[PDB]
Amino acid sequence: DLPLDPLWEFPRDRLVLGKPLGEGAFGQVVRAEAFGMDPARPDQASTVAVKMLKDNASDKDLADLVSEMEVMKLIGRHKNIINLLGVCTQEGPLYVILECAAKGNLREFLRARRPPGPDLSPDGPRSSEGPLSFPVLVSCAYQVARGMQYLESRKCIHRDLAARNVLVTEDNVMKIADFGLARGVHHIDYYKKTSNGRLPVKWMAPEALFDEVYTHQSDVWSFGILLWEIFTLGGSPYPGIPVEELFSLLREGHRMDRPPHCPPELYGLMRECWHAAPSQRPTFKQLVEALDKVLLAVS
Ligand SMILES: *C(=O)c1nc(NC(=O)Nc2cc(O[C@H](C)c3c(Cl)cncc3Cl)c(C#N)cn2)c(OCCN2CCOCC2)cc1CN1CCN(C)CC1=O
Repeated sequence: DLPLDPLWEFPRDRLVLGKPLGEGAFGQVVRAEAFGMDPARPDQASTVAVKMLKDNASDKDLADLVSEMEVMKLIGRHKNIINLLGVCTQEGPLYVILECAAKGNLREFLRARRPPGPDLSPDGPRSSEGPLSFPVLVSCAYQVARGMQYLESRKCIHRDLAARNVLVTEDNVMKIADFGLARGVHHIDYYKKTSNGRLPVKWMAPEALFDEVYTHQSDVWSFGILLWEIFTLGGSPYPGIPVEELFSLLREGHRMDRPPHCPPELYGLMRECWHAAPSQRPTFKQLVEALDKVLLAVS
């Protein structure tokens, strides 16, 4: 096999694999029960997410998974990222064991929590009150900014930051996922639509799309798209615009409109994140500060 790294190796027989969660370009993720993830409580159960190779896996798929494992080892721990818990490399298939986020991704979290429509009959004293409030939406944005600030401090560029790549825990903690990934940036099919209808090109900064240049400031552009997703309660960006039209609109400097029920403070931050010049966009540290000021004011 690969060499044994005792810092991270976890006995595979302490895992009970459960129902799949999803599949990526290289790898599939399944939920699992782990026993004794904390060695001081060797019989204690926890729920984890296990990434492994697909059945049709190539050598490149394996190298990609090994690279992701090594990034996750070096990233260190932060509240607002999916953290590595362990690996299984010996005497069996390669597993990368990560935190599981029980509420799924932020896009599905928001879409399932949109406020009741005008067609519902009032029933009780809170018929108009949906699950989502403005301070909680701001906190979601602030937590993503804090996770990105951490990743940036560890020299990690995400390259596809989007609400679907932010996961939500049982306690509504945002955790950035899939930050350590080979994404085939020199062979992106810009017209590709996912099985859920997503066009990932809509999150790419112009220097990434047109020039294949990625920096932390290209992640800031994507964060602005993510902010728009938050304040549309999981809307899809550039509504109605196919990829061919997107290319021409971006060349003309088009930006998304201010969404309904979005204060100008938040649309202002979106527009700063989409400034054409990467040096004219805020840094993640500045976004953390700006969002914290709003969060404190409204809390
Ligand atoms: C464990 O806490 C857990 N997790 C989920 N959902 C989930 O997405 N967990 C998750 C996924 C994940 O990466 C995958 C590939 C992914 C997916 Cl599936 C979607 N978008 C992006 C990504 Cl990147 C990682 C990593 N790294 C970590 N965690 C879960 O589900 C619930 C189903 N439901 C959720 C809301 O949206 C629709 C689906 C359930 C659980 C553990 N739980 C909790 C509740 N019990 C009752 C059942 C259960 O299994």
